Parts: sequence; C-alpha cells; structure tokens
Amino acid sequence: SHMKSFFDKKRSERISNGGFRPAAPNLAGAVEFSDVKTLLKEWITTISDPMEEDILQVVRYCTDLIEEKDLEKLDLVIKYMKRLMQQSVESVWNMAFDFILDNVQVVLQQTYGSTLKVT
Amino acid sequence: MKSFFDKKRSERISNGGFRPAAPNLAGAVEFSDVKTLLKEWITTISDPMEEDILQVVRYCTDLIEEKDLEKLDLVIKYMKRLMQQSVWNMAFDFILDNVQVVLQQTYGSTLKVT
Ligand SMILES: CC(C)CC(=O)c1c(Nc2ccc(Cl)cc2Cl)[nH]c2c(Cl)ccc([N+](=O)[O-])c2c1=O
Repeated sequence: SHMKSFFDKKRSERISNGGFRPAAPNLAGAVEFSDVKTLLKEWITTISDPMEEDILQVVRYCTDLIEEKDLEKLDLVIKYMKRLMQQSVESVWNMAFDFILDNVQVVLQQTYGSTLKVT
Repeated sequence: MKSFFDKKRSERISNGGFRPAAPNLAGAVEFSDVKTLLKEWITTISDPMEEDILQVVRYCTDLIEEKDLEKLDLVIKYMKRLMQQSVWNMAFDFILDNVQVVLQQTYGSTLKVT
C-alpha cells in the first residue's frame, strides 16, 4: 500500500479483515454498491489530482466485477463514475474516466471475445 | 387457437404459478427448463405464431436488460440449431435481428453466434 493512496487509506479505516486478499470484488474493502458509491463520491470530490494507483484500483475492481459476471454492478459503477468525473471542472478527472472506461472495455471485449463483436 | 406460450402461462396460473422475478420464458428460468420449452415449441409447431415469436424476443430483451450475456448467448445458439435444422429459418433471423439491434444501440456490439 501507499501513504498517498486514497483507497489504501479508506481500506485502513475500515475494520481489518486480518490482512488477506478478498475474493469478492471490492473497492477499498467496500462490496455493497451503496458503500462503493460513497467512496467514489468522496474520492472525486475531495481529491483534485487522482493518484495512478487509485485509478488502477478502480480498474481492478471493475475487472474483478467482470470476472465475477457481475455486469449489473459494473454498469452501475461505470455510469456513476461517468456522471461525477465528466462533470468535473478538473480536466484530469475527465481524463481519468476515459482511461478507466478504455481499460474496462478492453477487458470486457477480450473476456467475451468469442461471444461479442465490437462494431 | 391460442399462442403456444400463452397456453403455458395460463396453465401455470391455474396451478398457482405466477411470473418469476427473474427473466423467464412463460415461467421457465433455468436454461434446462428453457431448452425443454423451446424444443417443444419448435419441434411441434410447423408455422410459428407471431405472438410466440414476439414473446421469445421479449424474453431475450429481458436477458439483455438484466445483462445476462451468458444466458442470452446460450438461448440464441440453442434456438439457432433447432430452427435451422422454411419459416423457422426466417423466424430465427427475425429474432436475432431484433436482439442485434438492441445490443448495437445499447452497447455498440453484437453477438458473433459462432
Ligand atoms: C467494448 C465492450 C465489449 C462494449 C460492450 O458491449 C459493453 C457491454 N456489452 C454487453 C453486456 C451485457 C449484455 Cl447481455 C450484452 C452486451 Cl453486448 N456491457 C457493458 C456493461 Cl454491462 C457495463 C459497462 C460497459 N462499458 O464499459 O461501457 C459495457 C460495454 O461496454
């Protein structure tokens, strides 16, 4: 973990699971969409310059949702980030959303490479 | 004369069975039960009714709205191999085309069906 990572700090404020990797898709230990939504809003509204490692933790959470076949939650999370990041007055948040979406769509397309043809 | 799937649904209601919460075709939820129903429909009816074709389109669209891509692909491919083995060939193309339009407009992708 890193001192300056928003999501590492949030995970350390939650009660510790013992220090083990969770199997469940999670963002800083949060699993319920209501808890994930709260963390995402706090991140985007309190951090004006998001850290690379935090952006990658969001990508990894989304790719974990894909691997869990939880596309319903993936859609909710992507739409919520789209709303908050694309409306930001900070250009870096729009760039972060583009990066997250691009990486998630590559993972989705490859995971379903035998099923889906991207137009 | 009555829709094949309407008869199934009405028979279910007379036995105390109402719509499942999960996407379903006339009450069938698990792929094993959906297969059995689709096979009965396609093998016993030589001239499928529009009303039944549209209930299958609606079931597939319910799967899309639920993001159940795995089950949508299974159902589309199962129908393909029963309906192409005539008007059933046209019915399959009609069902698939409706699904592909919804997928393209919602997500920018379509089924490969390979
Ligand atoms: C590039 C990618 C392969 C294009 C696509 O196809 C996408 C997709 N497809 C899909 C899902 C369920 C079913 Cl039933 C059928 C289909 Cl086609 N689902 C998403 C969801 Cl659920 C959330 C977020 C995104 N996202 O990242 O924008 C997508 C997405 O792109």
